[PDB]
Amino acid sequence: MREIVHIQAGQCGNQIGAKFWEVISDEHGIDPTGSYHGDSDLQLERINVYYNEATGNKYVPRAILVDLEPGTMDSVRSGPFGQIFRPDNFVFGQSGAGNNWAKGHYTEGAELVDSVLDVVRKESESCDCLQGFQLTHSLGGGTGSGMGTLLISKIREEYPDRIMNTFSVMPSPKVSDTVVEPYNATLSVHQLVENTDETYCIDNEALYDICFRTLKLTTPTYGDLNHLVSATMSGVTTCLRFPGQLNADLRKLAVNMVPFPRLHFFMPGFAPLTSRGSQQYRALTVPELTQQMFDSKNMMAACDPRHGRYLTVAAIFRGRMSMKEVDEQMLNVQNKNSSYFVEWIPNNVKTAVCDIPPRGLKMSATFIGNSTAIQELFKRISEQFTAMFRRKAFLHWYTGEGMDEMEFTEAESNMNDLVSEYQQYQDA
Amino acid sequence: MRECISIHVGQAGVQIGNACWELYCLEHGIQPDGQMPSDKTIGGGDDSFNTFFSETGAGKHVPRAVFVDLEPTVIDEVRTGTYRQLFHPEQLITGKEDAANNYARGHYTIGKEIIDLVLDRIRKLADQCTGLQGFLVFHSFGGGTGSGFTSLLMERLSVDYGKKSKLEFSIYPAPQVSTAVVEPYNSILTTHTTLEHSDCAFMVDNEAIYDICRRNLDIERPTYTNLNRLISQIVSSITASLRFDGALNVDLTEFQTNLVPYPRIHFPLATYAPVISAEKAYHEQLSVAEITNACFEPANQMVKCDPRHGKYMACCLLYRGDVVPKDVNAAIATIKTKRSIQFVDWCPTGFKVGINYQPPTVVPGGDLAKVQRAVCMLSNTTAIAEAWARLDHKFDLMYAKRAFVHWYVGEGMEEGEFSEAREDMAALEKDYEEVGVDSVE
Amino acid sequence: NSQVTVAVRVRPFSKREKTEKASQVVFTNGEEITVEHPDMKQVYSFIYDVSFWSFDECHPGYASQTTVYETLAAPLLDRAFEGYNTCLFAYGQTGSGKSYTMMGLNEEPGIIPRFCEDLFAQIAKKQTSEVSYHLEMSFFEVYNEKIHDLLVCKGENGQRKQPLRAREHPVSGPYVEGLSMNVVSSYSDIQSWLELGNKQRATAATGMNDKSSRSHSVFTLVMTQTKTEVVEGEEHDHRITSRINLVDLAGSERCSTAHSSGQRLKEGVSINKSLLTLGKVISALSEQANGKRVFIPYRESTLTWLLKESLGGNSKTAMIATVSPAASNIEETLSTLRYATQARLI
Ligand SMILES: CC(=O)O[C@H]1C(=O)[C@@]2(C)[C@H]([C@H](OC(=O)c3ccccc3)[C@]3(O)C[C@H](OC(=O)[C@H](O)[C@@H](NC(=O)c4ccccc4)c4ccccc4)C(C)=C1C3(C)C)[C@]1(OC(C)=O)CO[C@@H]1C[C@@H]2O
Ligand SMILES: Nc1nc2c(ncn2[C@@H]2O[C@H](COP(=O)(O)OP(=O)(O)OP(=O)(O)O)[C@@H](O)[C@H]2O)c(=O)[nH]1
Ligand SMILES: Nc1nc2c(ncn2[C@@H]2O[C@H](COP(=O)(O)OP(=O)(O)O)[C@@H](O)[C@H]2O)c(=O)[nH]1
Ligand SMILES: Nc1ncnc2c1ncn2[C@@H]1O[C@H](COP(=O)(O)OP(=O)(O)O)[C@@H](O)[C@H]1O
Ligand SMILES: [Mg+2]
Repeated sequence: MREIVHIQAGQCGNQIGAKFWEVISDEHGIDPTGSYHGDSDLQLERINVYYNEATGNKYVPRAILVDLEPGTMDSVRSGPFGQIFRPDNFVFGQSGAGNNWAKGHYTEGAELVDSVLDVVRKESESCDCLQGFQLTHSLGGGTGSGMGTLLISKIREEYPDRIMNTFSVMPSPKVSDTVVEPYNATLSVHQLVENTDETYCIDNEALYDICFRTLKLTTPTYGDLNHLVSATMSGVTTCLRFPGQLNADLRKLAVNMVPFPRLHFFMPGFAPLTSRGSQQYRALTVPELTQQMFDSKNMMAACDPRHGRYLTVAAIFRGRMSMKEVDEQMLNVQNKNSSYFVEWIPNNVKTAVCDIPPRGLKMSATFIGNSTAIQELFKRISEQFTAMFRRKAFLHWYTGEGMDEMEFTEAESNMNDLVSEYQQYQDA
Repeated sequence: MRECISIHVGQAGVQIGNACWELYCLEHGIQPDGQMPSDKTIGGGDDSFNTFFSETGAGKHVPRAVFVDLEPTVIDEVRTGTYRQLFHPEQLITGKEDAANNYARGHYTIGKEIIDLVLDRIRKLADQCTGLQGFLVFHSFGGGTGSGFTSLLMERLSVDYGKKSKLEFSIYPAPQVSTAVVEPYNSILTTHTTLEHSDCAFMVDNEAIYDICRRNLDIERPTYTNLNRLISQIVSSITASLRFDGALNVDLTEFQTNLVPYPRIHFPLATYAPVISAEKAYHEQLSVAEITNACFEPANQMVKCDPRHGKYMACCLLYRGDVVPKDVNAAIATIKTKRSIQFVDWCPTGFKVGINYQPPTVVPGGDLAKVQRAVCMLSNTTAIAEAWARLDHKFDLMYAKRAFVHWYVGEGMEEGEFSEAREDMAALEKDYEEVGVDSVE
Repeated sequence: NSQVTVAVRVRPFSKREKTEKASQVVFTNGEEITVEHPDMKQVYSFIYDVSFWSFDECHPGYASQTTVYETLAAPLLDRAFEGYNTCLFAYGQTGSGKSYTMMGLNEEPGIIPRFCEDLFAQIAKKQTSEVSYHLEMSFFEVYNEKIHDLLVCKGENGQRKQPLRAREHPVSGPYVEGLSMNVVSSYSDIQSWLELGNKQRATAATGMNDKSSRSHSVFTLVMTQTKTEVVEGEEHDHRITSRINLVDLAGSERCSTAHSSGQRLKEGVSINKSLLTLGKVISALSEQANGKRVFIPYRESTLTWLLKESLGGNSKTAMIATVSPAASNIEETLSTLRYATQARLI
C-alpha cells in the first residue's frame, strides 16, 4: 500500500501538523491516546497511508519534527493530540537560526540533518511501498526555508523516483513578518524547483480574506488558517485512503498538472467554505462548489488567475455525487471562460472522485491550479531582492556564516527565468 | 463446450465486470455465493451455463474471469463486497502503485513483475476449456493500465495463443469531455500497438450514454453504475448465442469475418436502442420496425460520431426476445431504402443477423425496463476517422511543444515512439479515405 | 540571426553486411532522403539542409571526409576567429559512422583533426609578434545529470569521480567548478589527453553490442588572442575569447524493447531526457532567428545549461547525424532522422 512521511520544519510547519493530524484522526477515528473508537471499517483499512500500528491496536503516525528551537516542541507535546507522536522523532537542536537561511542550510542544519535522516529512513523502511513525502514549512524563516530545503535535496538524492511535496506557506505582498523574507525565499525556490515534484503555494493574506469574507469570522487565529491548509492536505490523499468511482493519487496529479518539470507551483483551494448561519440558505451541490473553487477569493495563493491563464487544473471531489455533473460543469468552465485557459492543452481539467466524505458534510471538494499568475509572487520577490542586494543591506549575516554573492545571483536569475517561463504562455 | 475468457483491466474494467456479472448471475440463476436454488429442485439441466462459469462438486459455480488494476482500491471492493465468495482469487491486486495516467508505467516498469501471473491464470483457465473461442478484454483508453497493460497482454497472447478471437470492449475518449490531459498520448500509443494484435475492438463513449440517459431514460444526475448497467446489456446481447439457445446462434468467430474487412479497420461501435424506462415502457409497441431504426437513428449511438458524415462498411444486428425473422428482413429492407444511411459499393449485402429467444433481464435497483425484445447493433463506419483525426490534432498541439513527455521518458520511453505511433494513425486516416471512395469501373 | 545547419551521413555497407546480402532501405534523390521498408507499403521523406551520401565511393556527390570537414567545421573556424562561439553535436546510434565522422582513421581522418590542424596552421601563419594565440582545452562528460572530468588519472579506488557541480557566474555565464584546463600548441597533445580521457568514460555491455556509449562527452577549446596594443604603451585592454564545444552524444535506447532495469535504465532515462531538452533548445533557437518571441529551456539539463553562451545569441551551432542504411536498423535509423528533422523544420 502507498505510504507517506510527514516532515515538519519550523514553527509554521509544526503548528500546521498539530491541526492536520487532529483532522486526519477525526477522519480515521483515532483518539489522542492512539486508540480507535470509530464506527466504520473504511477508517482502518487504508490507515497505513499515514499511520503505523503499535502494540495494543494503537496507532502511531509517521511524523518527523525537525525544528531547531524547542519553543515549539512543548506546545505540541502538551497539547490535545501530542501523546501519540513517537518521541524518537521529536528532533530538536539548540542555538537556533535567527530567521537566517544560511544558519539553516550550512551551519546548524549540517549538524542535525544526519540525525533527522536517520529517522526518515527508519520510517521509510517500515513501508511496504513508499509513495512519497510531505514537508510543511514556511518560506520567510530560517529552519523552514533552509533545513527543509536541505532535507529535500538529500531525500531526493536518496529517494529520487518517489514523490516529494511541499506545502510552502509563501510570503505575502503587503505586510511581511520578516525583513529578509526575499533572500530566504529566493534561495529556497532555487532548491525547490530543481528538487520537487509538486509544490503548493499558500499565502496568509488570502486565508485572512477567506476567513473574513466567506466564513464571517471577526477573530481569526492561525488555528483557523491551519484548519484550511489541513483540509487541502487531506484532499490530495483521499482517493489514496478512501475508495472512489474514479481514483487518483499524488503521481496522477503530478503527470496532469506538471507540463514541464519547473512549473509545479500550485494555487490550492477547498469548498464548501460558508458562514455558520448562511448554511441554511444554500444547496451543497457540484455547481456551487465549482463556483467557489474557481473564484478568486477562495484560492490560498494571493494571486488572481484572472490576470493569467490556467495551464492545468485539477479537482478532487468527495461524496456521493454524479460524474456527469463533474464533467459538464468543468467543461462549462473550459468553454465559458476560455480566455483564462490554454489552447495547446484542450482538456486543462483533471478529475478525481471519492465516495466517503468528511466527518460532517454530504459533499466536499478540493482544487489545485497551475497558473501563470503566480509569477507575480516571484517577480515581486525579485523586485524586493535586488532592492536590497544592490546595496547589501542584510548580507553580512549570510556571508559570515558561510555564503557568497554568487549563491544569491544564481537564485535571482533562476527565479527570473521562471518568471519568464510562465510569461510566454500568458499573452500569445 | 464453448468458453470465453474475460480480462478486465483497470478501474473501468472492474466497474463494468461487476455490472456484467450482476446480470449473468441473475439470468442463469446463480447467486453471489455461487449457488443455485431453483434448478436443483428439478434435478436436471445446465442453466448455470459452462461458457462463462465453471462448476465444482458442491454446487459452486466459478466465473471465467481475470481482474487486474495495479491499484487495490477497486478489487478490494469485490473482496469486501457482495460477490466476494464467487471469484477465485485470480483478482490481481498488484497495486503497490498505479500507472499515473502514463502508458510507460503500465507497459514497461509497473507492467513487468505483474503480467506473468495474468498469463498463468489465463493458462489455468484455458486448460479447463474444451474448445474455447474468445478473449473479451475490457479496458479504457486514456488511462495507464488500460492503455499499456492491454497492449502488452495482447502482444503476449497473440504469440502464446494465436488464432483466437481477441476481442476488446473499450471506452473511447469523448471529444469535449475527458478526465485526463494526457489521454490522447495514451490512446494513440495504445492503438499503434493493438492495431496489429487485436481482431475486433468495440467502442463506447461516456458522453453519448449521458445524452441518452437524459433524453430517453430521463436521468439528469447519473453515475457510472447507470452506464455499466447498460454496457452489460450490450455484452449480454453479444454473448447470448453461446449461453442460451436460439434460431440463428451467432458466435464470436463470426464477428471478425463480417465487420472487419481489413485488419486495420477493426474498430466498430455499439448501440442499445430500447433504453426506455417504465414510464415510457408503455405507450410504445417496441416492435422490430421501431428498434432497427432507433439503432440507426443518431442521438442513440454510444460513440458521438455522426455516421451521416460517413458510410457503413458492415453491420451486425443481434436480436433477443420474441422476434420473428420476417420483421428483421422488412426492417433491413427499410434501412436499405433510405438515402441518408449510406453504404459502400464494395458491400451491398451489409448485414449480419442473429436471433435469440431469451429476453434481457431486469437488474433490480436499476433504471431500465422489462422489454419483450431488445437489439444490439454493431457497426463499422468511415465516420470514426473524424475522431482519430481529432485525437491526432490534440496530440500534435501538445507534442509540438513536447509537453508531458518527461514523465514518459522517465519510465522508459523515446520520442521516436511518439512519432511512430502518430504516423501509423495518419496511415489509418488515409486508409479510411481510400476504402470509402467507390470503385473505378 | 543564429543558424543551425543540421545534417546527415549514411554509411556504406560494411563487408560483414555485404556478405549477408543485406538490403538497402535508404535512398536519395536530389537532396532528399527516403526510407523504403522491405514491405514497400509506407514510404517516407526527410529532406535536409545538408546530406552526405557516402553509400559508395562511386556515386556523384560522394561526401568524403574532406568534404564533411570543409562543409561544416570550417565555417566554425572562420567564426571562432571572428570572435564568436561554436558548438558541434555528434548524434548517432551505435554502428552508424559517428567516431569515423568525428575522429576518423589514420588513413582518412574525421573532423576533429581537420579542425585542430587547420586551426594550428592558420595560427602559426597569423602568429605575429603583435598578436599572440593561446589555446586552453578541457574534456568532461555527463552521467545521470552529474558532471565528471576526463583529464585525471584516477588512483584505483572505488572512484575519485568527483560529482562536480555547475555554477552561474553572471557575466561569464555557466561553468563547472573544479575543471582541469590543460594548454596545448601541438596537436599530438590533444590525442594523448583524449586517449587518457575516453578510457575513463562510462559505458557497459548490453544486447545490441557491447561498447555502447552511455554518457555525453564534451570537448571544449578556448582561443584567446592578445591583439590589443594601446597607443600609449604596451597595454592590452580587450582580449577576444572564442569557445568551441564539440560534443559526442549517446543514443536514445528505446527501453520498451530492450529489457533493462536498475542502473542501465537509470542511464537511459537520463540520456533520453537530455536528448529531448536538446531538441527543444534547437527547435526554439531556430525560431529565435525568425523574430518569434520564444524562451529557450537551457536549465532543464546540464548539457544545454553549461552551453547557454555557446548555443545562443552570436554563435553557429551544428548537428551531424550518422545513420545506417541496413534493414536490421530501420527502427533506430528513422528515430535519428526525425530528431534531426525537428531541429531543421523549415
Ligand atoms: C453541520 C454544520 O454546519 O457544521 C459544519 C459547519 O458549520 C461548516 C461551516 C464547517 C465548520 O468549519 C468552520 O467553521 C471553519 C472555520 C475556520 C476555518 C475552517 C473551518 C465546522 O467547524 C467544521 C466541520 O467540518 C467537518 O466536519 C470536518 O471534519 C472538517 N474538520 C473538522 O471538523 C475537525 C474536527 C475535529 C477537530 C478539528 C477539525 C474537515 C474538513 C476537511 C477535511 C477533513 C475534515 C463541520 C461539519 C462544521 C463545523 C464543525 C461547524 C466548515 O468547515 C469545513 C472545513 O468544511 C466551515 O465551512 C464548512 C462548511 C460547514 O457547514
Ligand atoms: N464507463 C466507465 N468508464 C470509467 C469508469 N471508471 C473509469 N472510467 C474511464 O476511465 C478513464 C480514467 O482512466 P482509467 O481507465 O480509470 O485508468 P485506470 O484503469 O484506473 O489505470 P490508471 O491510469 O493507472 O489509474 C476515464 O476516461 C473514464 O472514462 C467506470 O466506472 N465506468
Ligand atoms: N499559517 C501559519 N503561518 C505561520 C505560523 N507561524 C508562522 N507562520 C508564518 O511563517 C513565517 C515565519 O516563519 P517561521 O515559522 O518563524 O520560520 P522559522 O523561524 O525558521 O521556524 C511568517 O511569515 C508567518 O506568517 C502558523 O502557526 N500558521
Ligand atoms: N564514410 C565511411 N566510409 C567507409 N566506411 C565507413 C564510413 N563510415 C563508417 N564506416 C565503417 O563503419 C564502422 C564504424 O565503426 P564505429 O567507429 O564504431 O562507428 P560508431 O562509433 O558510429 O558505431 C567502421 O569500421 C568503418 O569502417
Ligand atoms: Mg487506475
